[PDB]
Amino acid sequence: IPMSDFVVNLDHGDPTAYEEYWRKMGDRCTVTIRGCDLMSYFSDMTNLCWFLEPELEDAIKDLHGVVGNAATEDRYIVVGTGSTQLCQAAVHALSSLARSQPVSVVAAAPFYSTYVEETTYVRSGMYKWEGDAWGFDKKGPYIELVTSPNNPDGTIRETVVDEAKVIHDFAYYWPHYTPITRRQDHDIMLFTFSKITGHAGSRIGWALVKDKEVAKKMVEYIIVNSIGVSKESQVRTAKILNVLKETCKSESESENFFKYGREMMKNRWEKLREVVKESDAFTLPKYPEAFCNYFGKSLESYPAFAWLGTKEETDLVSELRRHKVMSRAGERCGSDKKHVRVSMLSREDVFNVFLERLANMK
Amino acid sequence: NIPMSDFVVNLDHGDPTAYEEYWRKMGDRCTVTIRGCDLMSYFSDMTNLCWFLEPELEDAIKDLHGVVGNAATEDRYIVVGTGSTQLCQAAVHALSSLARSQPVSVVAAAPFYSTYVEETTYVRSGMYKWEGDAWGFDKKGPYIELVTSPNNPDGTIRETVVNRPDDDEAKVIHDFAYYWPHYTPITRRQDHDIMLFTFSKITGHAGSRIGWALVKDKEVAKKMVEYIIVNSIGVSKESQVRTAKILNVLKETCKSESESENFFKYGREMMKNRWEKLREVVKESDAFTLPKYPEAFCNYFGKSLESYPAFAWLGTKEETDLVSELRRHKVMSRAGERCGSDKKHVRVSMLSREDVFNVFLERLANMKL
Ligand SMILES: Cc1ncc(COP(=O)(O)O)c(CN)c1O
Ligand SMILES: Cc1ncc(COP(=O)(O)O)c(CN)c1O
Repeated sequence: IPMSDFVVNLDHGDPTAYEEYWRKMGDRCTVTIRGCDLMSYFSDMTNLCWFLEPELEDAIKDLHGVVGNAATEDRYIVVGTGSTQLCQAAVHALSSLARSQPVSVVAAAPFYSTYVEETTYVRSGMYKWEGDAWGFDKKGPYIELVTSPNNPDGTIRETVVDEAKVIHDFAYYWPHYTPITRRQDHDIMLFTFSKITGHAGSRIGWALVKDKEVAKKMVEYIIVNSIGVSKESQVRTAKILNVLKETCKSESESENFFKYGREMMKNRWEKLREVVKESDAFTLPKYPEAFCNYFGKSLESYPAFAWLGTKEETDLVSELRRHKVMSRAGERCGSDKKHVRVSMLSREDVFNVFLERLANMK
Repeated sequence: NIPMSDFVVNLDHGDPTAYEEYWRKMGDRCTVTIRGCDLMSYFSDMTNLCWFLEPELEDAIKDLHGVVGNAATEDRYIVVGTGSTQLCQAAVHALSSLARSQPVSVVAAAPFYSTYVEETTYVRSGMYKWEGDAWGFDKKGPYIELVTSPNNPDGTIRETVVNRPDDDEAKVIHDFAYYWPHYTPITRRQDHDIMLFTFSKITGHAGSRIGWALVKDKEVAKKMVEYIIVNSIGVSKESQVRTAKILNVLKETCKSESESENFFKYGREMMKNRWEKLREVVKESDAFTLPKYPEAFCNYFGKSLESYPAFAWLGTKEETDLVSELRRHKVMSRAGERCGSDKKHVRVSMLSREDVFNVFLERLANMKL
């Protein structure tokens, strides 16, 4: 079997890039759970989010503290089974408190394809996905989704359209990906564990929510949806997240996660960048340089996804399938046939194989 | 310093803390160890229809049913979900999806599991409508029937009740969350189209958030899976690995003839002890009723024996709101009106800690007196 017939799967952003890193960290990352632990449905009935584990709460807030990307004071924390359940909890919670329904849900194009799935699959009478925000005019209550750094195109975003409301999805707003220009302080701020460290099968995200009443409804949603979130997932995320925090007080460019992650993304993007340059069809986006409060230097953005473009009237997702490279169709993301989103967080060898095949075609 | 007369006894939720002592005394053999680089990927197994299902856990489920003998696992799919809670919704969603017209009606024989009302109501879906009590139901069209046996709240063994053909557009979901030897005799190896189980209610590990569905129709199975994908991109990996570990111990325990090692013996002995106690109180009390449960032959234990369900369905001949009366004694339970019954019953959980159970018995004897 040649590495011409091997399918390189860069459609999903399964973040496996980070595995060797975590392997190396050895015995301190380990989580030990005994037969009788984590048995109860409840964590703490004193918290608005009663199914959130204290060690995890502390870890989340400590971590936004050391990095300085989001405000965690005077606001409620809600955990979900990935940020996926969290964005839907928020949409359901904000829809519940709107004067009237359906509430229009929009996001600037190109947007995170999954959003169209999340807002469409249960055929709920509470909210209606209304496509691109730029092209959104419609009256009545709406919710805007703002992914920054964006998915697919990695751009830094702000809103674009008075009681209607907004959700900020800052899943990729970490120092290894983009500079920390500012400590965010918005009404609803969504984060995901999978994207910081690569632990995607842990299924953990969190929401920082200012409005007390929105936090309450997100919670109710989750309780009816899954009665909360895996305790052991939460205890594990805590340990890894704590280790990541101890890692920040290190000079080692192989211990310090954010200086490990960032170098890797730089190395990966500089490589992809050669390939694209010495090629006649392709186009990557241009990323402004910006000062980083965390790193204390002025540096470039290296997004988890490459928005791969074509200048010629090709149907770019299909061409890549033909060379055994799965990508995410641009049409899926409110773009056009000339664009693909390719994951930049795969393993070394897969990424290389991907570059190799990107060179070896017309 | 707070008198025990101020202690609230919460028998409303069914938090199964009864089983902690047992798992503690099992010690290290139960421990689960997970290293920094484990379980990182979204995917478990791209071969399986449910690609987010950990093989260690598929094996455990299949093994456990193999041994207990309560459900058929052959020639069908296994869909893991975050609790049985996510799985029933996935099922109603899947069967509705595959229906000739929507909304599909969703009914359940009363008394029924209250949380069903919220689960098929909270997102105001176009695909299905909650139609309440299945008894005498004949709204013409596609319908799903929920059959929970042993039932919640009343412990009853159940079969479908709306049994018009409505041909092939009559669908059924079986919730066998309490069909285990420590609660009820295993009279038949269940072989229905959709069978749900929850890890919570076997061993008490409720915060693990683990249930599974045994699904015959692939088209339904694939739809449950797609619902879970969008809903939550699968189920916590470490939850799955930890559920498999303890399930496996549970299984090892089954050959043990020690009354205190063997889960189902211990489990059963605990339930019995508690129902005997509660039954004494209701007997000597003046105003209380309790359901009668037939004796039946258990294929697992090989003996004819009683059910001791996880919930007590407490009633009153008297004309009072029983949920209110218990509320005045700092005993919380689940309103019978919430389960499609009347003010004269409430559901109380038999699965609390030993001390809490006892304070409730103490209080129960002191009632109306
Ligand atoms: C914009 C965006 N939102 C959310 C998700 C992550 O959701 P989860 O943590 O539920 O996997 C991703 C990919 N990890 C994403 O790119
Ligand atoms: C009938 C019934 N079904 C399902 C649930 C189990 O749900 P979960 O998977 O959320 O523990 C329960 C609570 N044990 C129940 O009583």
